[PDB]
Amino acid sequence: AFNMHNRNLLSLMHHSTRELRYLLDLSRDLKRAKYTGTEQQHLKRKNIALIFEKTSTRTRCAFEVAAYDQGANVTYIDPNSSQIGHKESMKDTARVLGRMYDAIEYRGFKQEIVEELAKFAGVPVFNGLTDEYHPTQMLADVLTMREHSDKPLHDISYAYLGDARNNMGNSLLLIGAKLGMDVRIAAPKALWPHDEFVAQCKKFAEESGAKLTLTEDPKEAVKGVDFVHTDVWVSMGEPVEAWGERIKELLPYQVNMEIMKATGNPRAKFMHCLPAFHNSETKVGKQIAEQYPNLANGIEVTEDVFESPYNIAFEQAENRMHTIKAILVSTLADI
Amino acid sequence: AFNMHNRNLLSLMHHSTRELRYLLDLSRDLKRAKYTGTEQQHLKRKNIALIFEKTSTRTRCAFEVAAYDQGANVTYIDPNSSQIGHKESMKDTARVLGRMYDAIEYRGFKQEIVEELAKFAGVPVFNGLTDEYHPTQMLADVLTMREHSDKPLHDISYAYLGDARNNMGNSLLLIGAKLGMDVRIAAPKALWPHDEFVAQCKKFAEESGAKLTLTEDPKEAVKGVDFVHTDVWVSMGEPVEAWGERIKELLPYQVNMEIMKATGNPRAKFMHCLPAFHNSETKVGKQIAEQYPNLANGIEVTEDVFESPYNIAFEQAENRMHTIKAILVSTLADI
Amino acid sequence: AFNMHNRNLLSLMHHSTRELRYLLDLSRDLKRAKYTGTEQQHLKRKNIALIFEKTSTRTRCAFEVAAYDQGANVTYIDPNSSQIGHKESMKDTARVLGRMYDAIEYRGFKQEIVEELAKFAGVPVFNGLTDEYHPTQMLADVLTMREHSDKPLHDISYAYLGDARNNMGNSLLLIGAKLGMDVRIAAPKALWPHDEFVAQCKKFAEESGAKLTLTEDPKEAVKGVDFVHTDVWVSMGEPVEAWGERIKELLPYQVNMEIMKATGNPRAKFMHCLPAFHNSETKVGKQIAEQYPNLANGIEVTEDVFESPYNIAFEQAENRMHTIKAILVSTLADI
Amino acid sequence: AFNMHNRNLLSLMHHSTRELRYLLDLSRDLKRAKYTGTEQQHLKRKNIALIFEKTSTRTRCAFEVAAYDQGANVTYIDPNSSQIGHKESMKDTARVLGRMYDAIEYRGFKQEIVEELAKFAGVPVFNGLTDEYHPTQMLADVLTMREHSDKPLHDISYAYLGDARNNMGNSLLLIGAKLGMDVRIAAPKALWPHDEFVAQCKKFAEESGAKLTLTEDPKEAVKGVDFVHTDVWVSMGEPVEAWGERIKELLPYQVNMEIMKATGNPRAKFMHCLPAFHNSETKVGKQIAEQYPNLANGIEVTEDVFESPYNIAFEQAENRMHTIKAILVSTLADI
Amino acid sequence: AFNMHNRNLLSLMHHSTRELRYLLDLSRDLKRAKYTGTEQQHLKRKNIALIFEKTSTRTRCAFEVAAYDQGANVTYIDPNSSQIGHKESMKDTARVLGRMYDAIEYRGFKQEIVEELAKFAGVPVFNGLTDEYHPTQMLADVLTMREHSDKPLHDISYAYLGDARNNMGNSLLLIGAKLGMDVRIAAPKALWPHDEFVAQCKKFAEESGAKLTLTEDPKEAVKGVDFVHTDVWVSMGEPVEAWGERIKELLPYQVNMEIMKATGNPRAKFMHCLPAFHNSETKVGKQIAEQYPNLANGIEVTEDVFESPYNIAFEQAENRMHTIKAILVSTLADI
Amino acid sequence: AFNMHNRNLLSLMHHSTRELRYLLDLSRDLKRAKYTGTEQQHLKRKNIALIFEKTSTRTRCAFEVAAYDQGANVTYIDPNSSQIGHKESMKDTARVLGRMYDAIEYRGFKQEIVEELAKFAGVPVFNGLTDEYHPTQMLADVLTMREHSDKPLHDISYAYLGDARNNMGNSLLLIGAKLGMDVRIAAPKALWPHDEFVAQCKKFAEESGAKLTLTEDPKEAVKGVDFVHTDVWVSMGEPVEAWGERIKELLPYQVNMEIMKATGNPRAKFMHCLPAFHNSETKVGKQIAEQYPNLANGIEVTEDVFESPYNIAFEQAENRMHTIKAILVSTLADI
Repeated sequence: AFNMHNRNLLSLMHHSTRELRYLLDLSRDLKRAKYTGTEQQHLKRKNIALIFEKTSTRTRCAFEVAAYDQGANVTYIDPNSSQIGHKESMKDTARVLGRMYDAIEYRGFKQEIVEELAKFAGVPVFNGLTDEYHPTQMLADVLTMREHSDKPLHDISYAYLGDARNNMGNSLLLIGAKLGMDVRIAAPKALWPHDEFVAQCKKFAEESGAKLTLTEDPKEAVKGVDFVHTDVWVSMGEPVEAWGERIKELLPYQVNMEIMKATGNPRAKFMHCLPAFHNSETKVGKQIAEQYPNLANGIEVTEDVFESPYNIAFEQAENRMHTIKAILVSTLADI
Repeated sequence: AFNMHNRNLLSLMHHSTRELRYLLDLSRDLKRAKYTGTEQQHLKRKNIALIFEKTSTRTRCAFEVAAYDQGANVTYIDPNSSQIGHKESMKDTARVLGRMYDAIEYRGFKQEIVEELAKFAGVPVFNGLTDEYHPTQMLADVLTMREHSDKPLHDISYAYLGDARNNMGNSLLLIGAKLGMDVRIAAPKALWPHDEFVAQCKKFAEESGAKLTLTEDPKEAVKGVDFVHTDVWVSMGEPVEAWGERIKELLPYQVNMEIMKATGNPRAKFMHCLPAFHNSETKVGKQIAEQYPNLANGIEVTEDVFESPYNIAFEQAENRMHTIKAILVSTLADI
Repeated sequence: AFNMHNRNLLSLMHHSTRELRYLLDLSRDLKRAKYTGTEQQHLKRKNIALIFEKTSTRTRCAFEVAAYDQGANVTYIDPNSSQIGHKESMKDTARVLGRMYDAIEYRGFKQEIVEELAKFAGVPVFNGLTDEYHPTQMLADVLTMREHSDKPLHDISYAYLGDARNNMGNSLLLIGAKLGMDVRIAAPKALWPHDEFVAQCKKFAEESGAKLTLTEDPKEAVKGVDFVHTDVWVSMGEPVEAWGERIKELLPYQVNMEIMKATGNPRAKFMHCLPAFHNSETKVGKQIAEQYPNLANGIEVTEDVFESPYNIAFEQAENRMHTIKAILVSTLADI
Repeated sequence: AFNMHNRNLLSLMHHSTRELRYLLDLSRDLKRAKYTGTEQQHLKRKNIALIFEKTSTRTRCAFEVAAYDQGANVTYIDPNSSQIGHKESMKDTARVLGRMYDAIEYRGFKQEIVEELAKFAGVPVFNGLTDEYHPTQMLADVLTMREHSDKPLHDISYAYLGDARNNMGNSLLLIGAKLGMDVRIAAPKALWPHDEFVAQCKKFAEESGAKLTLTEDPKEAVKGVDFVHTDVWVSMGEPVEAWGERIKELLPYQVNMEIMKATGNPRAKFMHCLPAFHNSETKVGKQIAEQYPNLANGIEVTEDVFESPYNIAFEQAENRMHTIKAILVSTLADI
Repeated sequence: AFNMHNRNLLSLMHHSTRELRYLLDLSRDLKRAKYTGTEQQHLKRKNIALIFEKTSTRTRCAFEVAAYDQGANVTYIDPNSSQIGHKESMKDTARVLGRMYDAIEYRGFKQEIVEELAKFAGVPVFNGLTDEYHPTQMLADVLTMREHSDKPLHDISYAYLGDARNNMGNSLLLIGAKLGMDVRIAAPKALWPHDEFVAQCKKFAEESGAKLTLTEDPKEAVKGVDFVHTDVWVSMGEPVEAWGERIKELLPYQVNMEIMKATGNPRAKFMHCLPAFHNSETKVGKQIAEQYPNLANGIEVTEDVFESPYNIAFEQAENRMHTIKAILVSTLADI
Repeated sequence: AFNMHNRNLLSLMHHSTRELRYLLDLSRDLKRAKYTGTEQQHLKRKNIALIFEKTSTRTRCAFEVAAYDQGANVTYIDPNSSQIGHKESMKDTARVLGRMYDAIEYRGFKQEIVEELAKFAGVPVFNGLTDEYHPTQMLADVLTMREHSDKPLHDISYAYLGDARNNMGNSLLLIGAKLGMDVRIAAPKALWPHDEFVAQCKKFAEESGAKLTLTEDPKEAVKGVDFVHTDVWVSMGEPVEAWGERIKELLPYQVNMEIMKATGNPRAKFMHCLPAFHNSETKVGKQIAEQYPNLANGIEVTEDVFESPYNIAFEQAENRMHTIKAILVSTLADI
């Protein structure tokens, strides 16, 4: 049968349009099967190592729940118990772990670490996140858009506002390009994906019928679009006191009711991969609100938009589990 | 059938006498069923998130073992991977988690956090501990007392000595009041539960036939009682050097052989929810013994009492698992 | 049937030659059964607590995978959630845990802690590692040697080079002595096992037909041997700057191609219990290489030997799981 | 969990009060589970050797039925096929049998034989009866008393009349002493248990709160008691013609309606471990009736008492099976 | 449904024609089901006591195999371990056994013992044989005849030659009478069944349409008959030396080729319930042959007839198992 | 597949070398499968009759346990309930039993009885022992030797000392001859196997490459041998008083430390099929010790040798079960 057995998931760069559609279909069906009670376990007796170099509760929980639903077991290796590179090489770690587990998930920093893991483990390897890509999130995003739209994938338009020179901007552009979707990126020119990377997406877009539009004008990027996406651009690393400029620079790209209106579509929906800074209800948010009283009603998205029917972020977050299950099942199942 | 399906466990304040007795009965029966080998799994394929804002090995292990016995799976979210309030609101966390898990356990600080979790999760929520209440422990305590007594619940008398202006004093009084038990609290007047809270327990006591006695005299509180309860009152937060006054103040309420004798009952038993500071065998205990040579044989309870047939603290600790299982089963099972 | 039901694994000191051979046989058979697909689960519904006072991913993963394969569940208690001795005695912890779990694994420092755990738990207790012994590793080592050799156990010769005044030197000598194997230890006289301990191994050797050779000459210790073992001797506790002397002292015992050649056997294999410092590919290794440019190609073993057919360290690491399974099965199974 | 896995049952002398209560609880629950249809088999695939040096249909049938209910198999070795000591030592027999069976039951004469069996078998060993003790019967007796009484164990009083210098007198005193029960023995001073043995029971009684009363006056021993126990004292070994003196001597201790009345309790019940000589309906009984016309209506108990609501001997006999099952399950089950 | 649940099998005297036919039908069907592989076990978890006061391998094996096929367990109580009446009454034994087992089989001497067993056991009781009746054998005989004949039961004729004043003569007459069969008994007038018994069979025969013919002339009794039955008449109790008269007296009733011919039917078959004395191949037979050289070729039946196609004794013996199974199933099964 | 379905086991005389090796392999594998927990039952619903003309607890228990492990049932027919030949021929018994059971085991005296059983039963027949052969023991012996040796079967040397003109001497020689093993028999010339029998073994030896050495010199027979076998030669039939000559005659063939040393192999092991007379600990042994004070430390083997690492008699005894299972499985299983 058409299958993707023993396949890794490192970036989506080497996954064809037919492969991605298969995974989207499988996600949809596995989702319906759980809610319907028709799900069958095909990962019984599979043991999966989840290595997290940096804590990520949403990705972790998504992997745990998916694995458990399918009858597999997981060993969660936290940031403290994990320091690949410090005392032992990833080549060595991969060789030991590949001999005890059936598949390995890795969530870290350098993409080449995940690729080294994949080179030496001997078992399927999944990238839970790196600086360059976030493959699981993209499949979750498209599925959400797909089930919250009446048009086929190639008829969907979407815009991502904010800092795009990262694994989210890089990824949102790539999956739209592989699926022939109309994708727009509104960001300051300095915060755009690397030209070398856009150039590879233009390559995929020409093979799939997609249109990639990069621009610095948000209202232009959001016109007649079906979904508005964004993400936290504020730097949690830099002290709240040193954010003044980045806020000044990224604030016009903020998703508020006005941008939601500017789409000119009453059906448009909002998406954020979470956590989102949509208020002061947080402790960090209360500080931000201080140094910048203006950001008291949200930073990248406002409470108005966030706590409204526009927001489908939670369905989107749920779809992260159904999607990874499709990855585990297509890769490891006896089907 | 009479049931408590889809019910939360946040404080026991909104649980009737019939509901608590049902849970006590179910705990007893599930306990006998495990030892007898007649236990059947009714939580197969249930996934439960255990959020611990503060490490609590006994509560954690009790939840893990109960869930596993019943065929469910658990995702343990530790204090490091958990900071509800810092970077993301509990309203947001609850909405995401409620979409991946079948029930959520929360162990933290502010009771309103657990209540917010419960308002927004969409799935049953259990309180593993807060500053105001410790519901799971109370059911475990009454069951232990119940199986280590010949009288029915309403015939049992018990006294708790020590600091009562906390989740233990608050809770021990509340469950005795809902079950028509004779409950006595011996503590300095300043360390008594809030009057507003005692007033609500007086309300429940008048409906159940209970007698709540608060007093500063320990020998009086322990007369003709069936069980003597206590707990660590010494402040682990404050440096051992600054404990002199609290020790001076709380020392007369210490459970020793004399208090055990003063009950005038050869059948009376001792209870402590653990860990207990009954000697110097610990590292902290060795320090305490230094600044206060007198506390070298125990602080809230003495080694004499602790390492004697009086002590049923370990059965009590075991009953914490059988009890939470009754909570999981009554709330989530297919029965 | 001949069995070791309800038996602890604390040091191997009280395990006879027949018992160790049974375990080696069971490991071999359980290994073949997993690869063949004939494995049956006999730990279904068993709950096991894994206490790790110090992080040990390889031992942890070995226990997790073994337990899961056999149908049991595990509760991993990390170094943060575990401080036996600080706030609560091991006697108390053991009493509570022994009432919720079916067996307890402990990995810590003082051997007497594990022995106290075993005295009071009431359920089987396994030592995952202490300063004095590492029982699980030894069974894994002999099995590996056994399956990578054509001679029976008593015909196998092996040498361990490096610091021997520790749980590895202590253990490698003990298991060779209980099995009538030809064991050699090449180390500076100061880094030899205690005489009192060697004396007890001489006792076992005289009962099994073994030959224990301690010496300071590595080429002599490695002559005509089947396996060369070693381990990290460099002190991770002491700053890299203060290692000059220990390196000076232990460097001649380093396993390189020359020592591999000096065995005079083209069949000889290399063993290391990992992690190994065989290059600069690590961050610590890059620092070491700086202060000591000479150790840029490996410290206790060189990259030449490590990345060659001589190296069977990864099979050895895999055998750590099959072995612990034999421990869990012989101790807890319904067989 | 609290357990007694791999434990032998040789005399009850080394079983604590908590252990005996656990077994009483388990017996009660396993009994209810069989009648309720909730029993689950946990001895599937267990093979048990039943060695009977002397025919004992009631003990044999109790063991067979218990084992079968639980899914195990049994090999009954009769008195003819069994002569441990004649042609082969028990040390040798135990070593062979311990290698084929999962547990061994022994019913013979010298207690040290059972203890030798236990020393060398390598599998759990149960004592079905010796000259010194009858452990299975005692658990059966207390359970019966417990379920036919409204008071807790420590509130129960019982008297055994007849020859007490045997495994019944020895045993009835021991189990009452370990459970803090009020036990009375009415017998001629010469037929009392050894002082050395009473002294050890006084030791246990002082730890449990029991009162042991030995006396030669039956009406005194039976005052306000809950259960009257007795047993055949007549010597089946000695010809009926030579019984005149023993009958003369033991006749005043006979349980008749008068003794039943003398208890001063209308709730008191009668117990006998069977077979009982309560009439002439037997062939031996018809002979006895001849030489001693007076014993035509019963010897140790009379037909009046035996065929009346006082008699609970048959429930008592049934409880012998539920009890041994608790022994098999606690010792060998996968629970 | 039409059923015979909880029914005893003591003599067949209180079993109607419809009940016996049901059992014959069930036997036939259970037999076909075993050979066809369609048999289902409906006695799973049933425990059956087989009491044999006198060794009877064929009846014992028939009961064991039937029970085992159906999933039940059996406890075989041999003649040594069984002496109902000696030391303990059957009323007492029945009361104890009825509490441990689900049904009891009894094979002894006095019919009233089996009836006493049945009065007091509380569970179904089966008569494996007494002096008066042999119910299981009769059902086995008719079934055999039925499957080795083309006519319906009421069209079958059969003759039994030999000593008829016993459980075989008594039984062969009774089952023919309850089923409206043509039954003939050829025996010396002194060896006929009691008149009181024949009179009761005449009663049944008049209700079923049967013809009972008693006579002293064998050739007359065997004319036009379908089956010739016989049995050992020689007294194993009396020494071979004292048999001269009984042999003289019973010899003309011997089944030889002449009697087989005298039936005037080439289809007629021979039946014997075994063991049969058809030669000298035995040790007893070799002695008989000595004192009486004439009986060297068979006593009640000759080797000619026995080792010929006439003989269906072995099918008959097999049918003893299928028949008892019908008894166990109709009485105890969940159908 | 290569199989031995429906095959009897009467002597091993008609079993080829390939067949015996298959059985040795199957025994080894079934043994590993039981200890590993991978055993599957393939005799479910099989009923096996075990006829024992002479009590043999070790063979009986071996058959019972094997059958039970595999899911079959057994009917044990004891020496009292069995007298084939007395009242009924084996031809008749075999015909009846072959119709109720799936296989029959026979343990008696005359080999021709077992062969008659096999001729007429119609189901597989196994010889548990006769005067001429003991097939099950031989397979058990070779397996034991095989697993306690490093050489292949044809490289193994063994010597049997004692009376060889019996089923042990006959059998030990035959299996060595069929497997090309170096077998030596040290015995007085009068106690050697019949020449006619040795001649047939010489025939098999020439086809397998074996060397059969008969001799009267024990030290010569034991030189460079791997296993020393022996057996009780003392006549239990003849009164201890009449043994003087046989002891005088057979004493030099006794296995003591000297003979163990005389093998010139530190690896050599001792074997005895049990029971062994290695001391006075028995009642018979205490008598022997009297008439012959010299035999107070063992007769055919001494306590020194018996209670030492030389002795593997108990493993040997265990292997009797794994071996018969291979016989039952190869003969009756659905594989």
